[PDB]
Amino acid sequence: AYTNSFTRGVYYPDKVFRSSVLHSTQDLFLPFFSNVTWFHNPVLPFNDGVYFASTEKSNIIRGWIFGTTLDSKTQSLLIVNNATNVVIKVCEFQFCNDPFLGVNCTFEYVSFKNLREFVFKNIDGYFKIYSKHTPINLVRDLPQGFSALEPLVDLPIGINITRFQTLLAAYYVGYLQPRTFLLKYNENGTITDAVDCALDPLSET
Amino acid sequence: DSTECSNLLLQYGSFCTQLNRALTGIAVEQDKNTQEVFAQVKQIYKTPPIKDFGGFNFSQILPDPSKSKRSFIEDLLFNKVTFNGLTVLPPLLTDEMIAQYTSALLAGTITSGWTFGAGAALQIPFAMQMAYRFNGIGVTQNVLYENQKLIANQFNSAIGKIQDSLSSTASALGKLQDVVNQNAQALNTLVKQLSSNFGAISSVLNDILSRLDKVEAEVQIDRLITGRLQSLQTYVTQQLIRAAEIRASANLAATKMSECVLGQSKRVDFCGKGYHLMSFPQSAPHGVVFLHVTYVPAQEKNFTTAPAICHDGKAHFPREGVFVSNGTHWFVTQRNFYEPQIITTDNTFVSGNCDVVIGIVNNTVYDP
Amino acid sequence: IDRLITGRLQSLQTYVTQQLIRAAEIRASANLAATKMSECVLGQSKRVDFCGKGYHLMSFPQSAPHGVVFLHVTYVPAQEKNFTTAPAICHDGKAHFPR
Amino acid sequence: DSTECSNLLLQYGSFCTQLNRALTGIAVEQDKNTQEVFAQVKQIYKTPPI
Amino acid sequence: KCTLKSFTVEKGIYQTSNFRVQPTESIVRFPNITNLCPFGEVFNATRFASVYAWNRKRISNCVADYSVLYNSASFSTFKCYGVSPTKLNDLCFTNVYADSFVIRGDEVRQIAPGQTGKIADYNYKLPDDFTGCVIAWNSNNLDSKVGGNYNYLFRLFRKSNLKPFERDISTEIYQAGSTPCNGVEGFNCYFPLQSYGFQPTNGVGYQPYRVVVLSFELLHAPATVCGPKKSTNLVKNKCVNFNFNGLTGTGVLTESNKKFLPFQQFGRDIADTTDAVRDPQTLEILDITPCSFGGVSVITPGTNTSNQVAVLYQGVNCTEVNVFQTRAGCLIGAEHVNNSYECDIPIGAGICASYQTSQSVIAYTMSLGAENSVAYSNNSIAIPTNFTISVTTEILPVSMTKTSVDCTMYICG
Ligand SMILES: *[C@@H]1O[C@H](CO)[C@@H](O[C@@H]2O[C@H](CO)[C@@H](O)[C@H](O)[C@H]2NC(C)=O)[C@H](O)[C@H]1NC(C)=O
Ligand SMILES: *[C@@H]1O[C@H](CO)[C@@H](O)[C@H](O)[C@H]1NC(C)=O
Ligand SMILES: *[C@@H]1O[C@H](CO)[C@@H](O)[C@H](O)[C@H]1NC(C)=O
Ligand SMILES: *[C@@H]1O[C@H](CO)[C@@H](O)[C@H](O)[C@H]1NC(C)=O
Ligand SMILES: *[C@@H]1O[C@H](CO)[C@@H](O)[C@H](O)[C@H]1NC(C)=O
Ligand SMILES: *[C@@H]1O[C@H](CO)[C@@H](O)[C@H](O)[C@H]1NC(C)=O
Ligand SMILES: *[C@@H]1O[C@H](CO)[C@@H](O)[C@H](O)[C@H]1NC(C)=O
Ligand SMILES: *[C@@H]1O[C@H](CO)[C@@H](O)[C@H](O)[C@H]1NC(C)=O
Ligand SMILES: *[C@@H]1O[C@H](CO)[C@@H](O)[C@H](O)[C@H]1NC(C)=O
Ligand SMILES: *[C@@H]1O[C@H](CO)[C@@H](O)[C@H](O)[C@H]1NC(C)=O
Ligand SMILES: *[C@@H]1O[C@H](CO)[C@@H](O)[C@H](O)[C@H]1NC(C)=O
Ligand SMILES: *[C@@H]1O[C@H](CO)[C@@H](O)[C@H](O)[C@H]1NC(C)=O
Repeated sequence: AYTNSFTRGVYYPDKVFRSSVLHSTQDLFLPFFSNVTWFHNPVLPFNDGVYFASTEKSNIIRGWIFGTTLDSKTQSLLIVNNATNVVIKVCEFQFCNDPFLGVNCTFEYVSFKNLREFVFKNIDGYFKIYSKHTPINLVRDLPQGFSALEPLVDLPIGINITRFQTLLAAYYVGYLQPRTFLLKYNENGTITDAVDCALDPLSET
Repeated sequence: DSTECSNLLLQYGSFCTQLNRALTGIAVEQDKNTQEVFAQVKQIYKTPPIKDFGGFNFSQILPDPSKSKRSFIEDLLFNKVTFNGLTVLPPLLTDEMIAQYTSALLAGTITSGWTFGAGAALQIPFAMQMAYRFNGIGVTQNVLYENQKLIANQFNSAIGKIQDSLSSTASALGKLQDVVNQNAQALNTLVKQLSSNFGAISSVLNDILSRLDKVEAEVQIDRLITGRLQSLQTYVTQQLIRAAEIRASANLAATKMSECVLGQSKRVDFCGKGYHLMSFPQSAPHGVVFLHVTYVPAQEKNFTTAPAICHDGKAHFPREGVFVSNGTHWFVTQRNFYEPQIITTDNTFVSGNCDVVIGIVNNTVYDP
Repeated sequence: IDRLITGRLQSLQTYVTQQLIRAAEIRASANLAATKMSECVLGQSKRVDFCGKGYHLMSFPQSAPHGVVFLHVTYVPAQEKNFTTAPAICHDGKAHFPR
Repeated sequence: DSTECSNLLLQYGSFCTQLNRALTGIAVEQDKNTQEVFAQVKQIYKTPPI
Repeated sequence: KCTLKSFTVEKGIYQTSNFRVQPTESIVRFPNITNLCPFGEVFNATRFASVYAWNRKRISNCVADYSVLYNSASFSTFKCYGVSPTKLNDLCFTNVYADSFVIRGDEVRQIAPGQTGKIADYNYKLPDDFTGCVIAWNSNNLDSKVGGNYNYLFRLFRKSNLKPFERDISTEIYQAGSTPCNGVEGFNCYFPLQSYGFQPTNGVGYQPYRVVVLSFELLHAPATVCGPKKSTNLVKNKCVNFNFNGLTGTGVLTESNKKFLPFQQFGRDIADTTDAVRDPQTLEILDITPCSFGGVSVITPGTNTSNQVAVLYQGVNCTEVNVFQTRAGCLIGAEHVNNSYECDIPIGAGICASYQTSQSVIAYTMSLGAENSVAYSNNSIAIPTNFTISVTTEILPVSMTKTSVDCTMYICG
């Protein structure tokens, strides 16, 4: 199944305040009006990076797994919401072939009503995470509008990632691509709008 | 202010001295460009305490003493046009000094006509100055005095339309705004070029000096020096080319000051369209505005015409004006305004007989 | 040697670029001087302040090194007096204007 | 149209864009120069048949 | 004179230099010193390993204050190899390792690059290129006992020698003859481990020592162990050199009304220039302003007249540098005169200067000309009763000097 992304999946590209200005930047972004794969839990490619989102009121989705094998032979990232707190580890996990939560390790870290959105990318040995949360007018499809995902964590892992999978009900997956975006920063220094410069000839203009 | 970079820049010799000399020539020329437009008045002339100008109302182009001491239109003009080693230098004449010059040029023009440009300002009544400007376009001066209220109302109305335009739109001021925009884009480009690598390991000069040891850092810094020196040579060359265009524009404005404001030009289209009467200078940000007043002919009629007329075998030609007929009678009129007069021996001159002229017509010439 | 070639070629390109910009200013000045020769020496100009200050009578060219000098001869009015004035005068119930 | 060269040329920053902007200003001026000479007449006047 | 390359100077204003306010001091700021590496549980703990079975600690994701080791008098020997110990407070590494054991005071000499003998051969081997540190202390007070301590062992016998860091902990019988071992000693068959049997009476080479060996690596994966960041106090309203989080610069730091979002650390201008920062210790937003700079111009009458000059610090306030403030800059050595004249030497913003009377450079607001109320009325005319013939001079440039260059003789020759 497939759905439209609209203008979703923009995130703050750097740790820099800018105010009442239009800033042009090239990065891995989810292209505007691209389609996204829709699910109601296969192993998936990671490509250059992933946009992930879900509509939620119930804590069905708990975490993610990232690596090349995602299984035993080599180290893989694991991210889990341990109810009260987030837990992150990078062990060579000998865990299940079809993992879920029922109704050595070179690093470790500890931290429907809504749409909850996330972006994952793994540039030059750092695993980046960005996120945002909002109320919604529609349960079954991505909400038309604009808000930018803010960085959560920036982890010095150095692991090769080529695949991922989700740990568990609607969720969406889109792939980032190297794109130039023009980002509109307001007086509070928030990104409030964007142009995808390769969408159409007016956007190039 | 990296001392390691500064000692490598010594190897390039005169280049930074001759870039500063080139920009200093541009800066000194901007004061000269301004002085040649506005400082064309020998004395700061001022207008009398009462405005007895024959019904012409200059209050919106004259200074407002309640305010800088700019006119009402000069305030509309001033509202509608809008440190990496970089500096901006102040102009020699302040905006208040430029407004005293336009005030003196305007006051000299209104109180003395074309005379303050030739020598001492000689006073003349404003309707009598306008009558001489009607003779200057080839209209007889009784056409002014017989229409003086109409001419004054048409002027006062046409000045009101300038206020309405400059209050509601900036479309014509794009010439002055483009000069502000081009210099701002050129400086933003020069500063943005400090973010570039030019092939170096980093665009940041302290960063190079931390990542590499002395001899390897020196090779990477020379790429930043090479690219930044080229980046600045590109800016200074473009400012030299752009200043040559602004000097051509300032020489034109200085010639319009002399020929349109200090005089009455015969030159077609030099002081606006129609026959030039007079014009008024108003100051603007980085520029001048001329309000050109012209006579435009408005309501033509067809007439039959002839080059000459026959009387007692003599061919008569008009001394000034042209022969016309209303279909039955023949008259002489001035060329630029229909005012018909009876053809007489003192409206005309004789030359030879009736045989030579192609299209001559027979008539009485009255002898007073 | 390629460092000397690069710097000396940039040094010479900078000189030729500034001589091209400077020659355009001298051409504008020579076009102005050629116009003053026609209009101020070969004629009598009615253009205000084109041939010096005051009303132009005539002007004379003198040569100078790399230039020209114009000696502009003008009429300047000198000793004004105040008078009462009128635009027209009445006679036999009719208005007369100065011819 | 070498990509290997094009990605090195990006390291020189604004130079390429400001060369295109300069030549575009030349080109727009040539049409202006032509309007200022020829487009002075308000109406397309015609001579009579005789 | 040196700016113009001349012993004679004509009247004018000449830029001779640039003024630039120098930094008064250097600031360094980094986040509060935290997540120190766990070395107290390596060095200061109660238990310690036998040399045949050394405990290895892996050190990662932390700040390593090596000065707590190298400045401490707590050690009988401290050494580092390939790297100076004082430089380990600056260096950062992908991983670090600490290997720990109890050893007799003589066999401590076998804890070195590429060594040989029973410890290097059969217990703990370091490679010939070992880059790292070794820290050793006598432990006769802890690790010796009356009648001999049985807690501490070494391997005497093995089939072959150890490779670098080969952590073999086996008790297998070494055999060198035809009689089978079957898991016990016999003819040419030997149990591999022996006790040191440490006693407090022993001579120094037979006393126990505790030892830790430190190894470092920097790889393609980012440095997880790093040098502890020092920091200064924070200085406002003065020109300083600065470093926040490794963003270095020079400027004046001031309190600001900017509203950074919680993740944002720096603020940027329209043209990429950094114009604000967050202090990483106490999260204020500081506006960064350049230290004051501008041209220095020397205002001179010609040297034919006098040697006096005035100096203009262009766009500078006199607080940063007779002394007089103008909108053109701070003006020094010119007398301010408040009776106006035609502009002699132009300074800017309506100000000019001249050399005048007891004689000095003077500075004044320029005069545009004399005032004149023209005697206008709707009734009066002025008519000239006489004339003057005037002769006026105009000078115009017509040509340059014609120049040619042989570019091959200029460049090469
Ligand atoms: C041409 O102009 C003359 C006036 O100069 C007109 O002649 C007068 O016409 C009125 C009646 O309309 C008579 O009362 C006058 O006595 C006429 N004056 C003279 C001098 O004859 C004439 O009508 C005009 N012709 C046309 C075709 O309009
Ligand atoms: C979504 O995109 C894929 C790949 O371009 C395409 O195969 C698929 O048909 C698209 N689906 C929709 C509904 O646009
Ligand atoms: C900016 O921040 C202020 C508080 O600092 C807030 O009142 C305002 O709503 C924000 N947004 C805009 C557009 O000013
Ligand atoms: C002159 O024009 C202004 C603007 O319309 C008006 O306010 C003023 O009353 C006029 N004065 C006279 C004497 O007509
Ligand atoms: C003059 O006469 C011709 C023919 O009647 C006509 O086309 C033209 O419009 C007339 N012009 C005027 C000013 O009446
Ligand atoms: C105008 O042309 C006619 C013939 O159509 C001729 O009779 C007349 O003399 C001409 N007049 C002039 C002024 O040429
Ligand atoms: C003009 O008058 C003369 C003398 O009466 C006559 O010979 C001639 O034919 C007339 N011309 C015209 C055009 O009527
Ligand atoms: C002309 O009249 C005015 C006003 O009375 C007076 O100031 C001036 O001195 C008079 N003389 C001349 C020669 O202008
Ligand atoms: C750093 O330590 C100081 C000690 O006074 C404290 O006030 C401040 O909150 C701490 N900041 C952070 C970011 O931990
Ligand atoms: C110069 O500096 C002082 C102290 O900051 C300030 O009070 C004064 O207004 C400044 N004047 C100018 C012209 O900058
Ligand atoms: C400057 O002006 C003051 C009055 O404001 C006056 O007392 C003083 O003498 C003047 N100084 C000079 C040197 O002109
Ligand atoms: C006119 O001026 C000259 C000096 O320029 C003088 O000698 C002569 O007497 C004056 N004539 C009259 C009538 O004032």
